[PDB]
Amino acid sequence: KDSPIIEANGTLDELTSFIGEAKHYVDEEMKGILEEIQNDIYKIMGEIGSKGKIEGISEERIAWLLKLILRYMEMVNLKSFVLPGGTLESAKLDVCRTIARRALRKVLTVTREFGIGAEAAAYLLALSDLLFLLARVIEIEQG
Amino acid sequence: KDSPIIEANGTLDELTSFIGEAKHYVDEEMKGILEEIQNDIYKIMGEIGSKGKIEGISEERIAWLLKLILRYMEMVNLKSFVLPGGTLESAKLDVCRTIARRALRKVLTVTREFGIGAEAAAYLLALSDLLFLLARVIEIEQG
Amino acid sequence: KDSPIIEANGTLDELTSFIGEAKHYVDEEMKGILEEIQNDIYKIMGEIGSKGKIEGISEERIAWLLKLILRYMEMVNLKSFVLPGGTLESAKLDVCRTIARRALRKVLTVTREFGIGAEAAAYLLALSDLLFLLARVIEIEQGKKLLEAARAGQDDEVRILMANGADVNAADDVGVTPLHLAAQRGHLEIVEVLLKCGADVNAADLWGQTPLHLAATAGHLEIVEVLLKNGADVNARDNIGHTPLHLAAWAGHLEIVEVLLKYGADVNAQDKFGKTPFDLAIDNGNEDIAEVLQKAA
Amino acid sequence: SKGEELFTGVVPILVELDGDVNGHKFSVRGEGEGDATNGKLTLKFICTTGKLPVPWPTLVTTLVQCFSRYPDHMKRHDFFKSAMPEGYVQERTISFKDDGTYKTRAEVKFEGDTLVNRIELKGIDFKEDGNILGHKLEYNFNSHNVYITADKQKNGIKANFKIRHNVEDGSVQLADHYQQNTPIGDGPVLLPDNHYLSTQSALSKDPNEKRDHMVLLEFVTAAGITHH
Amino acid sequence: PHLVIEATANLRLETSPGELLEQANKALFASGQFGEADIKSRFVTLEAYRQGTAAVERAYLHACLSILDGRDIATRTLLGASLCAVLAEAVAGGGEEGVQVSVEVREMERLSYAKRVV
Amino acid sequence: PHLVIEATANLRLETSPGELLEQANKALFASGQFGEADIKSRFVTLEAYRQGTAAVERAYLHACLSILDGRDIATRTLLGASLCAVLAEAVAGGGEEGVQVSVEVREMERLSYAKRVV
Amino acid sequence: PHLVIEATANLRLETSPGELLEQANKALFASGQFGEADIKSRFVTLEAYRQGTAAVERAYLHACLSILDGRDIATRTLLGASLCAVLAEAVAGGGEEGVQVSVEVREMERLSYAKRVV
Repeated sequence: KDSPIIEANGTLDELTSFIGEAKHYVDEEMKGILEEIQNDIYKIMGEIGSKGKIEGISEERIAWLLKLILRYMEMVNLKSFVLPGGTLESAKLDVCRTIARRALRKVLTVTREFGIGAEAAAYLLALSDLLFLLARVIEIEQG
Repeated sequence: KDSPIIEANGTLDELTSFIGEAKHYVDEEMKGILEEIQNDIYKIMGEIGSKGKIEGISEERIAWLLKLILRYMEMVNLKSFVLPGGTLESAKLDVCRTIARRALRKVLTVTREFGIGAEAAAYLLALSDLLFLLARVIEIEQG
Repeated sequence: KDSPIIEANGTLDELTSFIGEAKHYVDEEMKGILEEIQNDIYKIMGEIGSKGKIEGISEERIAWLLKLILRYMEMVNLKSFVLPGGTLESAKLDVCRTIARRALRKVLTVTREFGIGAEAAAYLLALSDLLFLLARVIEIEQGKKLLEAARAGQDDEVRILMANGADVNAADDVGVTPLHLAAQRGHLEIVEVLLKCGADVNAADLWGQTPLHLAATAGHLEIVEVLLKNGADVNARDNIGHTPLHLAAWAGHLEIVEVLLKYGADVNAQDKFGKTPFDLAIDNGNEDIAEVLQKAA
Repeated sequence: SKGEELFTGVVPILVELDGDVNGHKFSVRGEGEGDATNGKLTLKFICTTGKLPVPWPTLVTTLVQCFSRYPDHMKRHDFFKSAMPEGYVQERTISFKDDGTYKTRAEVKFEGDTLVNRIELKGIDFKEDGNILGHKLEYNFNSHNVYITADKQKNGIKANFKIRHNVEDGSVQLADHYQQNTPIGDGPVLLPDNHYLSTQSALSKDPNEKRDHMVLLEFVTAAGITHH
Repeated sequence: PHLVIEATANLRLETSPGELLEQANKALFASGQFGEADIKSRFVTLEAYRQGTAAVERAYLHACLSILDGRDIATRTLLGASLCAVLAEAVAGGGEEGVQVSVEVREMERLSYAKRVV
Repeated sequence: PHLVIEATANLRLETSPGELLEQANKALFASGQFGEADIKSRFVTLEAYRQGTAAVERAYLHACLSILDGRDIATRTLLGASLCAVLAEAVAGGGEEGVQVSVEVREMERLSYAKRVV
Repeated sequence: PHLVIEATANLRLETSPGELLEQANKALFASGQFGEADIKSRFVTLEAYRQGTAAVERAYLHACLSILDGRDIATRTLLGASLCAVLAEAVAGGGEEGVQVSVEVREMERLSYAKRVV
């Protein structure tokens, strides 16, 4: 009921909506990844909505993102600053990334007030680093 | 000119933009509904921009949404948590819904400061319950 | 590291993402404009991220936007409040505009705290006035194609353009509606499908004419019957004062005079010259149209 | 035959005038379209050099008689269309009563799909505070008859008529017109029996136009030949 | 909105002094802040002037825009950058070296400002 | 108190430019705020001017009163409303439509203001 | 730094109007605040003017120094006292009694001030 708890749920509900808008433009493999990221954002909304009285995500899940980041970070050959939206499909995943950075700043205020959702904010920080790699893999698969 | 009045108009102008982006993916019947919702959001922006010196929406309009919610709430058979964005069209209306909850939280700060726009914030609360039903009717019409 | 600096970079990074989503729906010209606006938002993020220790944009850039705003502001003829998202393409640029107003309010807090990024916030204020003009130019470009398709007489291409949200009441410089050109050229199904969407039946051009006027003087009976079934003024007057009955008696088509007469045509009327339609029928010497018009009077 | 067929639909029109009256030079450009079958036309003219030194109504007759409605029984008398697309030269002497005179020379011809009227006008001996240079003419126009006769020796035609311009104080300014038309091309043209054109003009303004301008609607019908 | 444009005497303009004011009023009205009839501008040509202590001959141009207060710093900064680009393009040159153009934007007070239409 | 009155060139006044200044100094001294000899006023006639973007011919009058600060908003508002009624009654007319009169009241800063009597 | 010097028509100066400006620019540049080439000054001679309500004939001199803000009150007070001593020594006399010299120092705003060099 506090102001920081209601803003934090409002943005995590706005994040999981763009991911549902953006998973219809990707292929079949990344669509299985983006469906398992929406389930995890629905768990985080319970941990934060109840002020911790419900279990949030386990640490087995933050170890699941880091398996993926190390798998795509090899495919992506890093380069200089490249403007977002190379293709239409990779432009949808660059909108989802910048929402996950705004959700990270809201969940990170709940942590510095109520001491809860520290392992949730570590999930949104690894998430927004994954959505940056999924956006640059699509551009290369088109190249 | 105050900080709460300018934020409240900034989000209601951002809400009525997504509804214009999302009314090209729906059919002809719901398009007549979504065009009459944009006219009503343009009235609310005058009530809040002038700090009440202009008439906002009447109560005849909040009685118009509630006719619709009771009409669709019969078509939609409620179920367990279903992830947003079943189809592409119903994914556009789930982005518009989560903007209307963010506009509700801004208009509701104007109310708890300047005592204005109480019957406006009651329009954005009924609106975001309608956009949730319009999103679940489209999925069923596809099913 | 301060709270106002991190929020300001978070929104400028969210702004330059929507512009990348919205530059795939525009044409090749505006795509060259929207690519040079993304480079400039990437400069502003360096000025604000480093708290000024890096050079931001020059003033040569705020003078570049203002060249564009003065070029499109002539093409766009301003009108009353029109709802965002006329077409699908112009709906994408109205989402980008409302993000640029939210970025302006964040950059403008950094200015009122740290005294930096004053010429950046003047770039985002000129930007959001440019994205409003680029959004209203696209609808117009869509609306001129409806006039061209109405003059071409295309059955399916008019419905294709109408299903994408082009305006039914888009006017030219001479003030003509697509209903005017459709009734003039003689394509009945185009008048039907334009009236089904809600085109204004009694629009006036710069000469004061009406779709019933051109439909009467063009000799197409079906468009007269359809327009009179849908609520056209039977006694509309042009700049001189000719009724549909006046031009109908002038052109020598008897059956359209019968069709005008069935729905209540004024025979007792006059023009600015002073002539009744019976007088213009007598002046030409057609005996039959002088006999039918006088007997019903 | 090949001439009249160019006018069976709606035809785009361009008008261009270069003028000099009492040493005051000006230019007018006009654009619109014509429906010769019905003899109805619409044009909008703009003064491209600022404010006109003469009243718009004095230029109406100078600023395309090929758009006249010639009814079927008079088709053999339509000189104007028969000269197309090569066109004709139209020369006029316009004498304003108790005032100056206009001399005009125009070429009326197709340039591509567009009917073009390109005019040179010279005015002399006008009075400084007369009805013309003093801008005392009402912004309206009366109906007139244009009397045409064949000029066989010149394989062309002549016309005479008198224009009546309403003056703001209720008086009438007469403008006597003499006209001659000769084909531009070397091909044969129709040379008509005596007849006349009945003309009506409606002048208006464009509410969105900031430049000095004239909006014009005109209907033209040929008569003066008994029907059978 | 009052616009006072002060140019030295040796400054050569691309255009006439009267045409410089029409271009400067269209650049202020194109910002959407001001009414159409409320934009009032005036041009003044200096006679006795000095710039700096050096013996170099110089020329300069200056414009002071006075607008009623109640506007944020983003609007005022865009009015200075919009006019400075209109003035700098009307300057052909003058003196022995570069011309300096500058535009100030100051706020009148809204409460004590009286206005009437005769 | 400095009073700068700027009128366009086509503006016709009921009186001469010098008599307009005597009436405007009696209206400032009648407010009891200012000394008698400290009221200094000057009249300037503009040559190159433009109002609005329309081709309509117009005229305007403007006065800027500069007073040392330290006075409340009730005194400053009464000085603008006292002069605007003096100027508006001296304007006969000009241009093709109504004349606009306006009076600004601005505060000089009292600490940094230096004054001497030779 | 803009320096606007406004003298009445009957005021007699020790020097020419052009030499008064060279002395006033050396007194501003000697304060070490301003660049050498950024000191711009102009001299204006009034025609219609009135001081006070009395019939006594008077003359006055006034200078308004506009400097960008961000300077403390000790620097602004020293710029008013440095110029007022330059102007008061150039006044020979005028009118029927003492000449009044005054110098205002006002701050332009630094963010909205645009400057370019053609």
